[PDB]
Amino acid sequence: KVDIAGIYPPVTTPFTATAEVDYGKLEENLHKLGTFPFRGFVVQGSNGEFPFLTSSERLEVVSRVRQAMPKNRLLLAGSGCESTQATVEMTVSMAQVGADAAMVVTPCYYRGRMSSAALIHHYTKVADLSPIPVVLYSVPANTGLDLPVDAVVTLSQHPNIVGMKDSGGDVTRIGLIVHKTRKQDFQVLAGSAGFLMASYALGAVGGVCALANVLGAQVCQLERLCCTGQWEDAQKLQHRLIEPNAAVTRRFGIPGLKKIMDWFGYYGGPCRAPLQELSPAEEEALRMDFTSNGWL
Amino acid sequence: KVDIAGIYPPVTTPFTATAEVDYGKLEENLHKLGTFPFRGFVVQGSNGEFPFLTSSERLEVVSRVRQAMPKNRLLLAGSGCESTQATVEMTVSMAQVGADAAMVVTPCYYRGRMSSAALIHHYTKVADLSPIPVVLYSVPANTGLDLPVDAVVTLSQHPNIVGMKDSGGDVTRIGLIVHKTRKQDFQVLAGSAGFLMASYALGAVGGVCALANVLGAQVCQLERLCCTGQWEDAQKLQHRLIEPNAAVTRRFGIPGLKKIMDWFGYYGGPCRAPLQELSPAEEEALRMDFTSNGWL
Amino acid sequence: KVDIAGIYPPVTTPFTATAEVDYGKLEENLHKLGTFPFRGFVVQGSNGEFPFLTSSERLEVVSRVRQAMPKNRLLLAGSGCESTQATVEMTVSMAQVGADAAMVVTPCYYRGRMSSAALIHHYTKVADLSPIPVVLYSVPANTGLDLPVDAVVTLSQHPNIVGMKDSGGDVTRIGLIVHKTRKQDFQVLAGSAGFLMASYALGAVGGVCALANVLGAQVCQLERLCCTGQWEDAQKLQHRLIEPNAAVTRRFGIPGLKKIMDWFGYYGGPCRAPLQELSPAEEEALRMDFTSNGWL
Amino acid sequence: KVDIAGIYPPVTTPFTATAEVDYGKLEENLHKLGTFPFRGFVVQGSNGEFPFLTSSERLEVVSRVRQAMPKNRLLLAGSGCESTQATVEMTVSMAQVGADAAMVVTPCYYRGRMSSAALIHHYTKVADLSPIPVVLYSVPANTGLDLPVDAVVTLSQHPNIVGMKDSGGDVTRIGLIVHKTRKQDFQVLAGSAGFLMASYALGAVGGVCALANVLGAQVCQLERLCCTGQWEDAQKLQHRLIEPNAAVTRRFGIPGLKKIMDWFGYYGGPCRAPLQELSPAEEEALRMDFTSNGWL
Ligand SMILES: [K+]
Ligand SMILES: [K+]
Ligand SMILES: [K+]
Ligand SMILES: [K+]
Repeated sequence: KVDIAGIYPPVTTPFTATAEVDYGKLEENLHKLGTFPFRGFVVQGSNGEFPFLTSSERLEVVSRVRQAMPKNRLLLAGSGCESTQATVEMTVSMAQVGADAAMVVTPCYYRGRMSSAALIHHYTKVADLSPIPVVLYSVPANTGLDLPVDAVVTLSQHPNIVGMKDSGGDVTRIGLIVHKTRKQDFQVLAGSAGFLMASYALGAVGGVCALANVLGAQVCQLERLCCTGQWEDAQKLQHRLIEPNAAVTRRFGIPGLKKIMDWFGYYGGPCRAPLQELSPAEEEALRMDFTSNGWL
Repeated sequence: KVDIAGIYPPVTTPFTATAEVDYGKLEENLHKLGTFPFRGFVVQGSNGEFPFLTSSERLEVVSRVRQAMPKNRLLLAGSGCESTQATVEMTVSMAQVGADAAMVVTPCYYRGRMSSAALIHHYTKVADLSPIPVVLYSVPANTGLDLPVDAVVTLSQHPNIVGMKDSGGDVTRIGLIVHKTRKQDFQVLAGSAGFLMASYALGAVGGVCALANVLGAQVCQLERLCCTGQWEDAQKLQHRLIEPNAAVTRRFGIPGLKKIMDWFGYYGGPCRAPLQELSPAEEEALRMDFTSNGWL
Repeated sequence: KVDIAGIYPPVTTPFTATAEVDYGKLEENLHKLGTFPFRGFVVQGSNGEFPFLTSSERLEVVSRVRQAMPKNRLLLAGSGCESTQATVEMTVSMAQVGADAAMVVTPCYYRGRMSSAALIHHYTKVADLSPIPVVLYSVPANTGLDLPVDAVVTLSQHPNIVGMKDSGGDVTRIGLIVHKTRKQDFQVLAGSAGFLMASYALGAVGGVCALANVLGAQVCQLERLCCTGQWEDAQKLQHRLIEPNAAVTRRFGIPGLKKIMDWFGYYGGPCRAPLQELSPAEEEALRMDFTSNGWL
Repeated sequence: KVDIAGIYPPVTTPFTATAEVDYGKLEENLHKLGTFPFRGFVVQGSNGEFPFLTSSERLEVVSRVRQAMPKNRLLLAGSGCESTQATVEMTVSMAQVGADAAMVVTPCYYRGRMSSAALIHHYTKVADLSPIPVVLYSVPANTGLDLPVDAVVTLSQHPNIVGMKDSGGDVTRIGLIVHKTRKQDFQVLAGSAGFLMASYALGAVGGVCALANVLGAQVCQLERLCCTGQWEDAQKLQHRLIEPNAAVTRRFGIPGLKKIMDWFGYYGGPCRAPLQELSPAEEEALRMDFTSNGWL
């Protein structure tokens, strides 16, 4: 199956002044981001505001991104839904419009009953029925749960489950996942630029990083430094990405990411309600996280 | 606007052996539950597996429940979605098929950015555009977040926001909400039978209780004892509902609730994947929580 | 053994300008607090800054309080240490200087290994070797842990373990503890004034309340209203104590409590380092919590 | 001031069958551990059961360890107490019996009031008054709190605060601390062997690792591989230390560590109550974590 190693920005969904998906701005942004040596794009991931899109919007976004992308760049499409059957259908439909692989977030509304066995069954079914490879996706900042290690190890054995994006930032956990799945075809990607160097050191083979929407060359440079054994230079660059990374993830989220996109000359624009614009104090804090690290 | 005081079971969604909504079993269960002096039914709440239904299923369930209900029983319909615009549309559509009021869960996927201001704006918009009264719904066991008190107080002032269901079980918080909204038309309902007596003592005026799907007469009796000042008898009954309540909520959730429904002669049946059947050990623990408190 | 029902303030330790224990101010405060119909005093509890005192100070504080107290008021002395053997020795020494009962906080530094069995063994040993009755004390805001219900139930069977102070504010948990220990001589006290009415409703028989250091008559009035079935008046008073209670506990802690003591004419004075004075903003917020509820 | 870079085991306190400190077994263990190229010993750290020792035992343990140690090995002594004044006195007394530096755990009982300012003031005072260099110590598994980054950065400026041991395992946080204190004389040590390689990659210069009590050569080898740029071999070794490290820290704690010490031929022996022996199931799980990684 495919090779998912490398760097991807999880791309945003631009909206118009009336909250419609702005496909013109989407295409413009993607053409700009195309200049960086990314493996591809993560589309309708958390940073894409997928919970705020209709079924049909979610599908058409994947379809349009496929058209604005080179054939040899990998389209990793967010197809995860709460129900297993809905996830199957979304995964099939996204494959049909050209997704190379399906990145499937853990169901999480019923967190108390999302046991290892439940999650194993969910992902096994999706992987069984998906015409494209499946990538597991654990993101406790949004879901309140880690996909358990025992479940990851079991799932890594499935022929159609090719890797995972872990956004939790626990490199002891990530190291253990790499180690325990070493006999399988199973590639681990970091879910943020803040712990990317450490992830590479522990055996992860790339990153899906919101920060790459604005510092794409720097995140790719970090990958290069890690892959060529330049760990001292990698350290220095990694250090300077920590605060800007926190700014567009844990601190200010997608509103922070879109604001910084605006300031860098991309179309950031509005989020969909209930997400709101940053307060002036938040804007200033966001600015400082970039300026004090030499990026703005 | 309506008076929402009283007891409601948040009704389940029965499914067939092929995971389709079983409307026959739904109607049969509702006719049975109709015998208890509930204020009404909460439909497509958390216990209804609403995240696992399609838009259309969610709507048709509300429509069918309205048909199987007396006109003077209150249909409180779960219309909450992640996006504000989707919530508006679902709320309008549910009103159109006969919902008396809309119970609107807090958006929660982007928990880090669900500030008081964001949630205020979300609920204000929905309440502005809803043709039926809005009931706030805070359930941190599923969402990972409490609707903040300051937001509740602000929202209580809206003419079209008539109350709240709090499932968090913090009676200091609930007491404070009652106290701070005392000048408004704003009725608080407990979200579980485990803290119902204490909620009444603090000024809540009812409960939406999963446990009422199986111990409806007992939950209604508890209401009666609290409303008539029989606090000593209320205490004894409340004590005996704690473990059975924990069993069908925090311990074993909807799978536990549906299993106990089966054992009591209702149609419990299967959950939709990814929810799974109880393990034999879990079944036994569930059984013990009911038997040791004299209910089975 | 004794009857521990009723209200107690957990008294502070006054310090001089040079951080020495101010026994003169201690005696003056206690004589003032003696006017309220408390069951007694909780001495060297969390609000007494016991972790900041030497062994000898902790003992001499209990000794001096005993001298400044009526013989028929109950001295409940905080004797809990991390180690079981140290707890035994402190409990014996405090008994020797006149403590009526020992209130024993859960060891908590090694929280990951403080299992039910470990805590059962700890309290069983202390109760075995203590010449005075033992009161369990669970306070997760300071310890990060709840004494587990199964451990409480087992321990309630010990002839020398006569009750518990629970500060966690979970009235479902407290209701369950009352219910499961109903066959034992085991009295439950709430650990704060914020959930006192609900605690009484669920079968607790009193409260150890930091707030009683400044609103002693009001907390005692609340007890009276609960014990005489005046639940409607109890509700109104309970509502008005919630914010002032939060102010001197979860919001501003002992520095908040001592500041309000100053403002009410008691000696509040300084805490021992590392505790610090309130910032001006914190002072103002503290003031507002009291003034907006009609107490200042 | 000293150079604290390198590996240290935080040594245990052996106890006799009657719970007395077994200084004979302590000396025997230390002589054995002396064979590894550690920088020194961490004495009366968390793994030493310091909360369970008397003042005098804590002091005499440091004194005896100093006697059983080479003059050129660094004695890093745990002198942290809840109160600032007690910490000062313990730090001075430990210096007097030969400690090279004082490792000072964050006060944590009053966690809600342990603000950055409070912790800054606490450590500034201790560092002002200590005749030996101070090492900050953050260990949220035991304290429930992280020493905040802003406080660490401020404190790193003090001439007598020479570094920190962080046990929290968050390499984004550790990377940020290294980066923000880069202009100061301030050395960061990892607090466990599970994230040691990643810590080195991010700019930490050593580790205080419970695991080094039993796999001292392996932890030192890991240091060597990181310091010589052998990251591929470092990865493989780091992977194999993760589960054994979890076993003697987060899973089974000091009882697990002492049991494995027994099995490796050291004196592990009993913990002080309330710590208990492992259950047979826990013993078996501990065994498996070592055997499945090739260490036993
Ligand atoms: K695979
Ligand atoms: K209203
Ligand atoms: K007893
Ligand atoms: K320094």
